[PDB]
Amino acid sequence: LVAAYPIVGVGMEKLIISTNEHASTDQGKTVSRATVQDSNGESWNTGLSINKGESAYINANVRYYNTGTAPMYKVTPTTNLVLDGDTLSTIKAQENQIGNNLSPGDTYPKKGLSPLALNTMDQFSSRLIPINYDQLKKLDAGKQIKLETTQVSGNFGTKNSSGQIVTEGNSWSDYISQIDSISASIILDTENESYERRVTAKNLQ
Amino acid sequence: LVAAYPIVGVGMEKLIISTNEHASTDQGKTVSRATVQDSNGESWNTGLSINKGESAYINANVRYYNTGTAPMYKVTPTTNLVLDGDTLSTIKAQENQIGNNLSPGDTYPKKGLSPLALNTMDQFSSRLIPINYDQLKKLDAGKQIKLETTQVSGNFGTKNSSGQIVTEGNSWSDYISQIDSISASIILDTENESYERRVTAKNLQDPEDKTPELTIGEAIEKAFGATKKDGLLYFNDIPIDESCVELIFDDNTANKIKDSLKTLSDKKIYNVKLERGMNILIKTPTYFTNFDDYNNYPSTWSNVNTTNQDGLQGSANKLNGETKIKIPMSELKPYKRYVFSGYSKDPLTSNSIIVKIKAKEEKTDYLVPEQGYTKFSYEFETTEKDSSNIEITLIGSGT
Repeated sequence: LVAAYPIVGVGMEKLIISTNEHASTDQGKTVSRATVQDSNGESWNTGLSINKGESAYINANVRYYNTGTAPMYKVTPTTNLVLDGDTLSTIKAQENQIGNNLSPGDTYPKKGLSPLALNTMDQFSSRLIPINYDQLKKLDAGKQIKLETTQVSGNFGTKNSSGQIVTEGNSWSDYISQIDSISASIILDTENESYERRVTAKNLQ
Repeated sequence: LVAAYPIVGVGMEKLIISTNEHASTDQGKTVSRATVQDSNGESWNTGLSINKGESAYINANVRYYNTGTAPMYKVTPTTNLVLDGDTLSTIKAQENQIGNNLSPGDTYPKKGLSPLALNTMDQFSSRLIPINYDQLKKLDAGKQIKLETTQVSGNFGTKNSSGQIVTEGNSWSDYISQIDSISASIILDTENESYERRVTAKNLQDPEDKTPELTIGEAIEKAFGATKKDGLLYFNDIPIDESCVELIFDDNTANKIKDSLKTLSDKKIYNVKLERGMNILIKTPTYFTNFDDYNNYPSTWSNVNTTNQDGLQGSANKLNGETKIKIPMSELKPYKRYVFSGYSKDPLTSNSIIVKIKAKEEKTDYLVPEQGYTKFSYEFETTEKDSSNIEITLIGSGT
C-alpha cells in the first residue's frame, strides 16, 4: 500500500560570476633626424573595452539529494534560474553533470566531498551561459538569485529470467502522475531529516 | 557472500597552466623631401594585450587505479575541480581519456609509464578549459588546487551459450547501490596497499529472508582470504588480531557496536554480530612489539624478562625498572600524525617519555585501573628529517 516514489531535490551552495572584459597596453618609441633638427617621442596606449552580447559568464554549485523509498539510477534534473521576479535560463544538465546513483536517504556526492559545478547551456559542453548587462547591474546593485527544482529523469532496475537486472528504457516519469492520482502525499519533518511518502487511497465515488 | 564491486580512484600528478597573451612588434621607416628641406623618421611599436574570456587554459595529469575484486572494462570517470572552497568545472572524460582495461589491484597506465593528460571540456576534443582572471590571481597569489573522484562508468563481461563473452550494455552502475544497501563496507589498509570489500549482511527486522549471517572476525576471515593460524588470523603471513591492529569506526557504527557490546558477555570486538550499514576501517601498525618474536625494531628494549611473553592476557612480570628505545626521524615519513597505542598491566606507577619535537612532549603517569588489560593511545605530529630522535621511555614500579 506504499509505493516506491523517490523525491529529488537540488540545493544551492555558491554562485560565481565572471566578466568578459578586454585589456591592452602598448608602448611606442619614435625618433627622427632632419637636415639641423631632431625629435624623439615616447607614446603610451592603455586600452579597455567590453562588448555586450556574452558579457558576463557564470557558474553554479549544486548537490543532489534523495528522499523517499527508492533508488534513482542515472538521474538528470532541470533547473530554472530566477533573478528578480523573473527568469534567466532553464537548463537540463548535460552528460558531465549527470548523477549515476542515488540511494534513498542520501545525497550526491557523498558527505565527505565537495559540491558540483555547472557552467554551460549547450547540449555538448560548450558556450558558457551568459548574462547581459542589465542583470549584471541588478546583481551588483544588491540583488541575489536562487535555484529551483522543476523535474527529474531517472531509471529503475528490474530482474529478468536471466537473474540479473537491467536499466534501459525503464523511465520513472511514466509512473509519476499515476501514483499522484491514487495517493495522498504525507510528509514528515523531524529536526534533521524530512521524508515524503505516498500512501494509496480508495475512491468512494 | 563477497560481491564483485570494483573501486576506482583518480590520482593527481601535475598541473600545467597557460596564458592566452598577445604580443606584437612593428618597425616603420619614413623619409620625405620638399622644395630645401628633408625629414627621415624611424618609429617603433611594441604591443601587448590580453582579453578576458578564455584568458587562461590548463591541463591536468591523472592516472587511474583499481582496488577490489573485479575488472572494469571501458572505464570513464568524472572529475570536479576545486580551487579555494569553491568549484571550477566538472568533466566527464572524452573518448581520448577513456581507459580500456583495469585489472583488480592495478593502475592505468602500467607502472613503467608516464601519466595521462586532460585539457578540454567539450564532448569532442576542442575548446580547451579556460580559467578567468580572478582565479588566476588567486592561483599566483599562493593558492593551489586538487582533484576529486565523483563517479565512474564501466562494463563487465559475461559468457553466452556461444562460449565467448560480451561487453555491451552491461553497466556497473545499476549494481552499485543495490550492493550498497545489503553490505557492510570493510576496508583494510596496510603499509603499501589498501583494499575495499563489501560483505553481505542479514536484516534482523524482517524475518522472511534467510541470509546466512556471521560475525565480524568471521567476516574478515571470509572477505579477504585469511588463514586461521592457531586462533590468530593471518593475511600473507601478516597477523591481524583484535589486539594487533588498529580499528576505526564512524560514530553510528561505533555507537551500534557500543550498545550491542553490553548485552554481549565477552569483551571482544571480533565476536560481535555483523549488522547492515557499517563502515569499518582496519589498519596495520608500522612497528610491533611482541617480545617473543616478530618485532620489527631497530634496537631492542631494556629490562626484559621472558615469562609468558605471549602478547595479550599473559604478560607475567611485575617488577621495577625502565625500558627505553630511541629512534631518529630518518626511518619514518615526515609531517604525519602518528598514533602510539599499547595495553595495561598491574603496576602502581609508570610514566612514558615521548620526547618527539614538534609534537606532544607532555609525559604523564599511567593511572593503572586494575590488573585487567585495557589499551592506551596518544597522538603526535612528525617533524621534518631529524636525527634528533623520538625516545620512548617507560619507567615503572610494579611492572
